[PDB]
Amino acid sequence: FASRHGQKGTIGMTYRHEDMPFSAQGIVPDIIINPHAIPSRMTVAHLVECQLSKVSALSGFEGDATPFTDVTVEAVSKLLRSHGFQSRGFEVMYHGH
Amino acid sequence: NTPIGRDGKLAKPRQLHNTHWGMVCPAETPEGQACGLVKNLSLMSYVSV
Amino acid sequence: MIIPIRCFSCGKVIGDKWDTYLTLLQEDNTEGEALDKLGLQRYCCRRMILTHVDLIEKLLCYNP
Amino acid sequence: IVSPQSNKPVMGIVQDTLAGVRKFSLRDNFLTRNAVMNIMLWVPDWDGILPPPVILKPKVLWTGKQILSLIIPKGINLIRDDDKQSLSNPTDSGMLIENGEIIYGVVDKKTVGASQGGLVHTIWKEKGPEICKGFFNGIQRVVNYWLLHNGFSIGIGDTIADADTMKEVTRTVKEARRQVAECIQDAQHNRLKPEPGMTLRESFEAKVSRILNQARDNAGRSAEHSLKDSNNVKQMVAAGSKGSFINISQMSACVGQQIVEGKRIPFGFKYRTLPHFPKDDDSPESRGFIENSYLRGLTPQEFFFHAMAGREGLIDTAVKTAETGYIQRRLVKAMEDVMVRYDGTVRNAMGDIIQFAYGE
Amino acid sequence: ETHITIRNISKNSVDFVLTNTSLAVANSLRRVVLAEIPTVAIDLVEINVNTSVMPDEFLAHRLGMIPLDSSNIDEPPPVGLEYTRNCDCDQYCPKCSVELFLNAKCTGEGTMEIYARDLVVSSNSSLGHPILADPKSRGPLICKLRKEQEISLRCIAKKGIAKEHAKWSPTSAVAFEYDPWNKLQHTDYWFENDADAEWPKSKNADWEEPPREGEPFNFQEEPRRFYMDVESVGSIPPNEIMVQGLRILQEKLAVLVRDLDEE
Amino acid sequence: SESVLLDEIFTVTSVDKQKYQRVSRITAVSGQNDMNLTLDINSQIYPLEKDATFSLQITSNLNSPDLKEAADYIMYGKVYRVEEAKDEKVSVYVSFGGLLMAIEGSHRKLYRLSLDHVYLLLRR
Amino acid sequence: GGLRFGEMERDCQISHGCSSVLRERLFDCSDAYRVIVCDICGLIAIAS
Amino acid sequence: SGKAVAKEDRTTTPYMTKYERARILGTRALQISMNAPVLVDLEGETDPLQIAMKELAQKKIPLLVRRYLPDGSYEDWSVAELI
Amino acid sequence: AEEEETVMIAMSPEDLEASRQMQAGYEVKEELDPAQRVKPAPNPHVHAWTHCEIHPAMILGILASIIPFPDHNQSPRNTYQSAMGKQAMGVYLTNYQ
Repeated sequence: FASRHGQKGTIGMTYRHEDMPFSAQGIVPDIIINPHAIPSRMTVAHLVECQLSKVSALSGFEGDATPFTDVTVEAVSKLLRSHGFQSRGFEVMYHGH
Repeated sequence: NTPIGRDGKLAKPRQLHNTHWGMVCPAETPEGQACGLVKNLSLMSYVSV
Repeated sequence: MIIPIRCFSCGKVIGDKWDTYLTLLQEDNTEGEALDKLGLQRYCCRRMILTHVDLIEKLLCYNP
Repeated sequence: IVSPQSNKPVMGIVQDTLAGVRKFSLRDNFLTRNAVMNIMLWVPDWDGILPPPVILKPKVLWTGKQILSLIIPKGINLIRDDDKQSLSNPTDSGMLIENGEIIYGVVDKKTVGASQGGLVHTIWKEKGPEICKGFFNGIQRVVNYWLLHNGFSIGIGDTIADADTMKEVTRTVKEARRQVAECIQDAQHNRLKPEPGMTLRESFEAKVSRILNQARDNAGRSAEHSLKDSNNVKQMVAAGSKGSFINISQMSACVGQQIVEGKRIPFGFKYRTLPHFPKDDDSPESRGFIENSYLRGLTPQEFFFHAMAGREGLIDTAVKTAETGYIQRRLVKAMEDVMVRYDGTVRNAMGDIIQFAYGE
Repeated sequence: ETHITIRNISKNSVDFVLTNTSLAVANSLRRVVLAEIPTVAIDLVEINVNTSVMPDEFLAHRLGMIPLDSSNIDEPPPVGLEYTRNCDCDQYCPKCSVELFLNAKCTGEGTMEIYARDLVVSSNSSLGHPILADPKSRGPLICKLRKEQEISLRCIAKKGIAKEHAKWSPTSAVAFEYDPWNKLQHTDYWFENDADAEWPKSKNADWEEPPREGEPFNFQEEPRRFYMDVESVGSIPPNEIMVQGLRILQEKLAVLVRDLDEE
Repeated sequence: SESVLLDEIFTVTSVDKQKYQRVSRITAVSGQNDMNLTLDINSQIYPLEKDATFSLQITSNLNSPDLKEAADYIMYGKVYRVEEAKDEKVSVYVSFGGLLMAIEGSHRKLYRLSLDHVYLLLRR
Repeated sequence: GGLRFGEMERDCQISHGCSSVLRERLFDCSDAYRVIVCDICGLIAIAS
Repeated sequence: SGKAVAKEDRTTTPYMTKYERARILGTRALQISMNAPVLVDLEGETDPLQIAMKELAQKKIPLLVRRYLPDGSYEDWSVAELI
Repeated sequence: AEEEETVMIAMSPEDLEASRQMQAGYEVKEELDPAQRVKPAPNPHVHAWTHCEIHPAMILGILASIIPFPDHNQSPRNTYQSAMGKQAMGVYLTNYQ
């Protein structure tokens, strides 16, 4: 599997629902990639997309991702706590074990 | 394509030329071998009948 | 093809919650926000009815 | 685990188990008596004896170094002595182990990666593979287990430099425009000058790619020097696990200027970089050179410049994929011949001797 | 003493609060409820004719997840069937597996829309009957048809736990949050410019302290008070799940004792 | 075998508290200006402020009861490295797996040197 | 089958020094073939 | 054109080589695997090689090594001799 | 392609408006903009333009125009996804059946 940013990935394991970090809302990740596939492959778009996808949370406003627009990180962030979450994507997480 | 081909095969044309901007052809070629030998028509590209 | 039924992350049934969904975003002048009126507090699965493609009306018309 | 190519190790702790070591070899990380226990079930060859606690005060606590130094053999010494280091600590700086127990500084790539006098190197080589072979099993098992319940990750926030301290970034960038202004126009009055290596047009190109390159470092160096030490991606780097100073500066500060065959974005067509520019626009505001990072981030008139610089190391990676192989076979096909004869000498197929030692 | 302090309830979820208990037990209850809680679900279809658009393979997987009534379950013989694996009968028998039917045809020319309603159990008031999450509807959607596209399916349900396939757990998710401020600092919040300023207080945050001081922070303190919130699918009433949670969690501790005091 | 090795009062003049959550290195200075001491110590459980006063002890045992009860902070770590500079005098650097020690005073005290770990004891 | 044992590949046994692995993965695990040679003019015989 | 060398005036290294160990253990393996006279109290093994290794440790294994020199001469070494 | 040489295109209308205001001296207002694509301001000489580009986002592959936030990656990553995208999976034609 790979996203739309050239994060060629392969499945390594299949954890059942309990094991996975059920947190805290509390949902469970459908898949989870590793943080070392970021800084070196500089692919800050993968990030942005995820902060924005989220924001089609309590909105459903299909969030446009148009190549060159005024839309900024600092912009979407404000739109975040706007729904009660962290203006930066993050969240606290509870271990499955 | 880009016949050719059998006349290198080091750089030229492969490399991206300023000229491409527009009918770009952005960055969407095969991984290695035939890099930048294949290209795709932009969204606005119009070819001369 | 047709709603997934049962969201991908939780279990929250979504087979029931579409014949009724579509009858708001195009039939009640309420927002994408209107689904909130269907018990969709989590992300989560609620991106299920939302990110969905009705691929059967446009497939069903091939009659043998 | 140690090729003679370099008489240095070729495998070492890397990726998550490595990022983990740092974030756990810190003397900020204590272990609750609650486990400890749990994590003691990897070693995998356990004394059976539970390590004597380092803290007997109100709660009983174990330092992260303690239980780590457990999975290192008994009786290997190291005096790493990094840069600045004093009779003091002074601040977890350096590294030093004794009877198979650390006591000093912090574990990172510096020591559990294929380093020269590397810890991996040092038990190999005393006392041969295994418990040597177990070393990778212990740390790569203990730590993974620690990390499982320590959690670690990165989001955008880890990429967005301080708002105040970002004003000062954009200041030292636009403050290097003036340093080109005093070059684009001052070398139209023949007051360069040039030399050596030539030429005059080139020794101009030089005094710019120099200012643009150095001017960037300042923006990036400040962007990092203003990021909490505990900022994901910055710690992922300190560890060594993945990525580097130039990865952070490009993500949160600027990016350009990008190159190509040893010369900033080339002209052609005509006397101009592109059709959104005058002519003779020997300025960065056009010729390959971005001011923003993958956050704002890139501007059209820029986006392309970047993609076409990208497609160079994108074919230069298409070569090393084949050529590198061609040159390999050359050597082999002329050295298969040689080998060390039981006499203590290396000789040809035909017996024609090429060395009188085993390698001098 | 107490142990639980419920707030709101509904028909699909049960918000409440644990009191005098430990972290372990909390989680170990979260888990229990999400996995090993016997339920009915369909786990075998035989197709006769199907000229619809959903393939047979695609129906099985879909007809599966559709919830069914379970209620009591762990109370044989009737009003509850024991796993079809360890049954006193052979192969498959109604004494340990409930039969379901689906004979959908077409009498129209416009378009058909077959829901969970059209199925047919047997009349053994098990149950049994699926569910109708929808408000005065007919149940979760199954498949669409045009002209003559009748399908004929034989479905029989067995007994199973999430572990065996996510199909069974009658439980959506769970929403716990022990220590909502940051007493025990079981977490290092990422700043980015000012700590207690970026992270949102939680609705469940208004039930505690310890702001002010600088005590300094305690440590003899263990995590107690857990704000859970169980939500069911609609397969079996909203706990139910919880109630039946410990019943097969105590009995999981027992297994142990008995395998150590007998010998 | 009562082998006490420290019975002197110290005081705090500086505390960091340098981008570490827990742990904090403190400074002593007592007696005739020529004492000074410095160590890392969990600032989560047992914080210390200026003019903290109150002595400390070390030893290596073990059996006593009062000493065990007294104080509200106890540690345990080898010494490894005890050199001498600037008018004889001894300086000892003991490590408690990460958390580090430093003292500057001549023979008496000296019953130390021995590296056989230490057990540090703090009473307020 | 089968797989493929490149020139590249073989040059690596030689580095380690495995006469026997090498011989095994080229003259046994692929073409195990035996023939009978005349001692004067080394050629295929009328063997049975 | 061989020449043979004096079991009394041996030149080469008294120690057993990285490669030899590998060849000997390889050789006895096949031998024992071929039902052969095992020369040390059978510890209770199964693996025709893991057994040969039991032998090597006790230097109670037959086989000798002829080390051809460039000259064309050779030397014979006994497993019990080697190191 | 050969007609470009003799032409002078603009990037965004905003740039054209700024140039028109300068032709008579008009404030720039650079102390009001927030996190965004820092353009090259103001405008080097160039008294009047000739054409202006429709939108810089039509300068894209057919398969690369599907990638969130294209202008934001490291470039090399951009080249990917497109070539791999073709290897994606999904419905290719309403009438595959």
